[PDB]
Amino acid sequence: ISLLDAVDRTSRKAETSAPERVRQISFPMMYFKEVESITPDEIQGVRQPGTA
Amino acid sequence: PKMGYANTLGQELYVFEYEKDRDEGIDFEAHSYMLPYCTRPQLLVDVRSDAE
Repeated sequence: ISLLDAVDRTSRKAETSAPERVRQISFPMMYFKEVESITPDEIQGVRQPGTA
Repeated sequence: PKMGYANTLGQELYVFEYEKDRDEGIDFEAHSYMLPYCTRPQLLVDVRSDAE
């Protein structure tokens, strides 16, 4: 907040001021659980693609 | 307007330090007494983007 100084009279003796502000926030995060398993059933009797 | 500043050359800003009674704090004052002007106002011309 900056604002413009409004003119006042030397003999009246008057003036201005200014406040201040502070806040706070928080943050959560994301989680991932990629899982996978291998078994002998994927090797027993299955031929490789592209080969005889 | 001050006891020590009367019939004396002015200055862009007047920052004053004052002490509150019985060490209660500090208060400030900032004065200024100025006037910008042009001695040949006929040289100040504004332009507009519309017809006469």
